[PDB]
Amino acid sequence: SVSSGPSRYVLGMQELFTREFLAHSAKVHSVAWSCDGRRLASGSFDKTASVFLLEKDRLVKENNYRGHGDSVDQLCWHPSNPDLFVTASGDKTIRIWDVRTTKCIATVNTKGENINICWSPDGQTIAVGNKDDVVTFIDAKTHRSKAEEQFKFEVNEISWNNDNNMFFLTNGNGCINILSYPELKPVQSINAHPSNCICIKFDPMGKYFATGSADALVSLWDVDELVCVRCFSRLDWPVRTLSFSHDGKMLASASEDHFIDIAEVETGDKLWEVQCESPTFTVAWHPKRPLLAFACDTVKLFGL
Amino acid sequence: KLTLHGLQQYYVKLKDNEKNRKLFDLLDVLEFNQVVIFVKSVQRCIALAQLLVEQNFPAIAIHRGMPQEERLSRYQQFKDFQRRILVATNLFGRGMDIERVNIAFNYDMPEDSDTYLHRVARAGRFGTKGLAITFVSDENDAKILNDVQDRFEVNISELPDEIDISSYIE
Amino acid sequence: IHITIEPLYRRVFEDLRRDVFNMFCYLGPHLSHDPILFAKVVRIGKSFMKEFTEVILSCLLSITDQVLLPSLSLMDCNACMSEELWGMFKYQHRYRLYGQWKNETYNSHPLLVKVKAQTIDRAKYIMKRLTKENVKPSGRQIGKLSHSNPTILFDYILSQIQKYDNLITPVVDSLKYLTSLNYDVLAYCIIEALANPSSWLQSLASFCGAVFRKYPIDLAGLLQYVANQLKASFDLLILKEVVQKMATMEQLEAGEQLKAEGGKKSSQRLKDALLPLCLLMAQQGVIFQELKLVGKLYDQCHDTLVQFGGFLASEMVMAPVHEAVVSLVWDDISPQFYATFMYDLAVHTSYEREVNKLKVEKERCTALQDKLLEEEKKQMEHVQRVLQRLKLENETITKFLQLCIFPRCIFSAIDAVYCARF
Repeated sequence: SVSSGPSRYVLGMQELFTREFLAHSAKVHSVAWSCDGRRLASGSFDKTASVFLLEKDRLVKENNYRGHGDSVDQLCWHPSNPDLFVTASGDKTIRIWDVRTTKCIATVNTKGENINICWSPDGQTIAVGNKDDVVTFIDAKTHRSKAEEQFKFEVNEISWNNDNNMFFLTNGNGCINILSYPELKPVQSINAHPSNCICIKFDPMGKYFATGSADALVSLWDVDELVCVRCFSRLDWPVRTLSFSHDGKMLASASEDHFIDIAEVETGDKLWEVQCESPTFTVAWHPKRPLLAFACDTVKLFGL
Repeated sequence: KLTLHGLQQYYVKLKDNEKNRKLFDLLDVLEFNQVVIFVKSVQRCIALAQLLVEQNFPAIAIHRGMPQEERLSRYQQFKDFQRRILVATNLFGRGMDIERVNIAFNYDMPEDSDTYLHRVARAGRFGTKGLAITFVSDENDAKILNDVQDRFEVNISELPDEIDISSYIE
Repeated sequence: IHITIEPLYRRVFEDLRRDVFNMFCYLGPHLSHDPILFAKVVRIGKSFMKEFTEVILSCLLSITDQVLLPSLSLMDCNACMSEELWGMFKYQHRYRLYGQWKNETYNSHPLLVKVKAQTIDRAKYIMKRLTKENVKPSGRQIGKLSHSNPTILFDYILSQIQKYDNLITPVVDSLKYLTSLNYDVLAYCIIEALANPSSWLQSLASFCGAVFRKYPIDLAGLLQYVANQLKASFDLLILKEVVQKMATMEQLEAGEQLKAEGGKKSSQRLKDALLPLCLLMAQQGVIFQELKLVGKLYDQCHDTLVQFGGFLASEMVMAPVHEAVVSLVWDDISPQFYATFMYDLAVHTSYEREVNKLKVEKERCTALQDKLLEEEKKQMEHVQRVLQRLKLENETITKFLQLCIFPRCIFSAIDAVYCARF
């Protein structure tokens, strides 16, 4: 049912289908895409940030921000507030930026531990993880550090449940840890994968939640019951990125084998596969959803 | 002197270009550890190595247009179980002193009974059983096959569709 | 079933339990569409066993017999749900549930035979791909096959190891990514492969030694198996290889029984008169009832293997060594010893040679000096004890001395030589 219509829309949008080849001078680390219309931004190794607008489907350039001292490690658009973003870099500082006035709102010296950054879904606080297990909670409006936690084993990716009550993280044993955010206490730990989990991501629907391990298995779980619904045995290498469609029905995963796989949530089968020259490292969607942005080992749009 | 005692030898009469699909059908049925496949030239060797690697078979090619130290280095890597399949035009004699090789395909016809003896007969220490299959394409392959049957006094019949596992595997 | 078992899952009933057991008996293996109630049955069983009535447990064995088959049918999402099955399982009844996978869980459904044929096909495919260059992309593939169908794949790879001559190290590098619950399945498949009625057995024993020294499998079932075959040969050699896996001047760098016999009814008199000398005299049935344990078992295993080799070259010693297995929570001590784990550690001209070799780093030299000083003090104490024993103390006596000396010589290591000299 949804598979045939998805394949038809895939063929139609692929016939409608850009490629910003080497927009930055160096290795692009991440891309993020929010702001329910079309506003993109990307960060790279060459301490640059780039902000794009998407009109009628050819990419144009809005902004190119400097001021960093090291490579951009993680980029993320704000979900709830009007259009703002926060950049993470290895120059011991985090930078909250303004889109409208094209300036840095706050350059906060945290530590050189700045690796991966995210928001609680209220948009009030920013969580930042590291290599040394110290996760720092900094208020986005107060611009002041609020909390410092330590998992003491391993951390790769942290995330926030949609109720702004549960806080999820991973480790090197394939476990997932679940904490209560107003309690700041470790609530539950699930020993699930044998190898470590790299990337996790929620859905806009709040129904499911996928964890991608290094055993080439994307395990899709339920949010409320916290039970393991299904998995996706389509890849042959550890999964680099995970991303969800805004209808909650499809998902995209990429790994070392150059194969961007778009599978269905409700069915559990692959709907589309596309390949390119280099391993795709990040995949992003947008709420209107005919399109798929992705950046690889260069920002490319794909009509799906 | 090399002997053929304890070996099973068979032949298949088929076309030349259909030997790849038939060989793949044999690779889908016959359980093997390491397989040496004998070809006649360099370009056929490189093309067969390309066909095996692109079909995800781990194979290494040694042809006669190579330096001696590179042949010895690839033979030493083949000793250490780095790739299963060896596409070899020729060897340095001494039988087959690696016990891991069990099934040997003559994709192309050898020169005489002596080259067939150097391709098929083994000089191992503990592994004395093995399987050898020679591809027959024309009448000349059958003539050299009957020549080998006259020289070495062995029975070489048609390759069946069911092969016992304990007859040639120790 | 979701409606009926709301409050028990909201916590984490014998008529209710029997009705739910009848519903799962009438369902069968078709829980492939619903992992949620599968996880709920797992959590209910885990809470019941944490609170832990043999009838409820036998019906739980029956529902595990009925619920392993959905995990067999799921060719997706078994890397994680096997850990819920292990949380259920955390003894010999687990091995009986694994023995249900022989012919009972199979050949009763067409789809399971289809899954069996597909996993034999993919197993043969990936066994035709394993090299030593295949440094774990293939471990991912064999793990993906082993999450869903562990028993068929383990039987197939053990047939490959038995028939194809030491393919062992790519197999263990592939099984690096194997789950927690599949380890006991692999152990039971080892036990079932040992039931086959000699180089293949040596290769299988070396494979068992490598896998057991690599992983926490808690191999008490192998200990029960080797004890049962001692009560009924080469299994003793396999157990000696497993114990070596888990843990002339060089031999001379490393007795009390003869001195006690110098100072039957004489055994009772020595028991009335008077540490490791008890096991040393035990090396010499019910009449005999009147980390050195690993070495004590290893010496008896070496004597039994020497007797087996002398028998094979051309059975009284098998009765004593089984008693050494009978005198042996030993599996919990063996796993702690494997988790904890050379010639200089044992340790006098040999002590001076060891200190000179450690001299030609200061912490090890100080430790060796402390060990040598303690050895000199204990040697002075043993010389004082020997002087006290000397202060304490025809042809038939010489014949009795020869009979006591010959049995200690042929029944032990070269340490009988030093005792004979003394």
